Amino acid sequence: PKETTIFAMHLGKALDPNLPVFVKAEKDTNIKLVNVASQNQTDQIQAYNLMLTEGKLPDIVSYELSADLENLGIEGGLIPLEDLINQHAPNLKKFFEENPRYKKDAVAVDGHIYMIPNYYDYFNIKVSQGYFIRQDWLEKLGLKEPRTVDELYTTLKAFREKDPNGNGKKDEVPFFVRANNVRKVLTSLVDLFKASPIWYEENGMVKYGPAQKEFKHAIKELSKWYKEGLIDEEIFTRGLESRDYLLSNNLGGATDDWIASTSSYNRNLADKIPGFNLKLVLPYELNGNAKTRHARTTYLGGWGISKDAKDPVSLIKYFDYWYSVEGRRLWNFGIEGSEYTLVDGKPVFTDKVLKNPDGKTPLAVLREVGAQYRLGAFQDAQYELGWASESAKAGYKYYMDNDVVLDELPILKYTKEKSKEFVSIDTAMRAVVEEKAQQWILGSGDIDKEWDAYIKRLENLGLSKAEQIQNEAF
Ligand SMILES: CC(=O)N[C@@H]1[C@@H](O[C@@H]2OC(C(=O)O)=C[C@H](O)[C@H]2O)[C@@H](OS(=O)(=O)O)[C@@H](COS(=O)(=O)O)O[C@H]1O
Ligand SMILES: [Ca+2]
Repeated sequence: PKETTIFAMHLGKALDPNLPVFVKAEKDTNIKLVNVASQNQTDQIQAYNLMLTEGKLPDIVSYELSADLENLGIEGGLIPLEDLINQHAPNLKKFFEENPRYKKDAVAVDGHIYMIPNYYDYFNIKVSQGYFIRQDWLEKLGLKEPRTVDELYTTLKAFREKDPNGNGKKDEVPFFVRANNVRKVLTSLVDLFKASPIWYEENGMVKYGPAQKEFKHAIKELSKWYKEGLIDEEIFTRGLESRDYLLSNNLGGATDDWIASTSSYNRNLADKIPGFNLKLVLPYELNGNAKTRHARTTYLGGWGISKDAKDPVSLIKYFDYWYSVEGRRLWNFGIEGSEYTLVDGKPVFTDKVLKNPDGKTPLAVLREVGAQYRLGAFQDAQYELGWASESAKAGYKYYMDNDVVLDELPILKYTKEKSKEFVSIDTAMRAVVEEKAQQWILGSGDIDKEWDAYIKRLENLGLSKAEQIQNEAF
C-alpha cells in the first residue's frame, strides 16, 4: 500500500476510498487513496478553490471543470502526462490511438495533456435527457399525447385541474425537473421552448443562449405556466430528490430528464402506483422546430497528477489501471458476485442493482458501491444498456432515428490568459441570468419591460468579449 492523496468530489459527495469499487482497485493497484476533500464538503467548486490555497497540492487532482485543470497545468501545478503515458500507460496509449476525438479532448492548447477526462461512451450513446409524460394520466383523462408546446400547455393544465391521481385533491405537479443548481433548473425548463441557458453552436458560430430571443420567449411562457401551477411551485428549491419524491407520491405528470434513470420508475413503482406509465416522447415542436439541445458532451471533468506527487510513474499506472479491461469493468459495473455476475463472459447485473428493494434506481445502487464515480475513466455504454429498461433502450434509438438531438459543443479550451478573461465575464453573466430568470419565472418584475435593460446589462459585463473568446476556441 502507498498512501496517495487525492482531491475528489462528485455529485456533492467527497470520494470515500473504502467504497467497494475503490477497495477492489486498491487491492489490484496497491494505491491507497486518502481524500483531502472532507465528507462534509458538498460544493465541489468551492472545495476545489479552497484546496488550491491550502499549501501542497494532493498527489492527484480531480475536478469537474477541465479548464481549471488545464490552467493549473499551465501554471505548473499539474504535470504533463503524455510522455508518462507513452512509457508506462499502455491502455491509455492504446485508447488515444483508437479514439482521435478523445485524444484531442485531452490535449491543452499548449500541446500538453494535463488531465485524463472522464469520458462518456459518446460514440455509442450521446443522447442524454428526454421528455417524459404520464401516459396513464393521458389515458385516464382521454387526452392525446401532446406534440406541440401549445398542446403540452393544454395537457399540463388538464393535469393540474382534473385530479388524474384520483384522490380528490388539487395536488398534481404537472411539470417538474431534477437539479442541484439554478443553471440545471433552467436547462430542463427552457429547452422546451428551444432556448438554452449556456453557450451553444449555431452553424459553426458560438452564441450565448441567455441573450437570444428564444430565451426571452421561454422565460415569458414559464412565468405564465408557473403562475398557473403547471410548473412545480418548489422548482428552484428542491434538490436531486425531486424526481423520487414527485413520482413515488404520484404527484408528477411530466419532466425532462436522463432517459435510462427516468425510464426505471415504471418497474420501480409498478406496485405502489398500479398502471404508472412515465413514457418517453419526442421533444415537443415549437413553430416547426422539433429539436432538443439535450446531449452528452464527450467528457465531464477529469483528473491529473500534481507537481507535488513524489511517484508520478506509479500514479500514471494507477490512471492506466482504469483503462484495462478489468479496471474499466470495475469502474462501470461495480463488484463481481455483488452488482453483476459474468454470464457468457460479460457482466449481467443482479437483482441488487436491477430490482433494489428500497426502490432505488439501478444507477443509484451502482453509485452507492462507488461505480460511475467521475474521475478520469471511460464509461462503457454496455453498463447503461445493462440496466436500462427495454423502453429506455428503444428510446435511445427513437431519439437517434428521428434526428431530434442537436450535438453539444465540444468542451472548449483556452490559454490560461484567455480562460481568466472568459471566466471573469462568464461567471458574472451567469449570476445575472440566474437572478433575473428566477425573478421573472417567480412572477416579480416583467420580462417585457426589463429585457432590453438585462441585455445591456450582459453587454456591459463583456458579452461580446466572451463571444470572441468562445469563437476563437471553437
Ligand atoms: C459522468 C456523470 O456522472 N454524469 C452524471 C449523470 O450520470 C448519468 O446518469 C444516467 C441516467 O440518469 O440515466 C445515465 C448515465 O450513464 C450517467 O453517466 C447524472 O447523474 S445522476 O446519477 O442522475 O445523478 C447527472 C445528474 O445531474 S443532473 O440531474 O443535475 O443532470 O450528473 C451527471 O454528472
Ligand atoms: Ca389529485
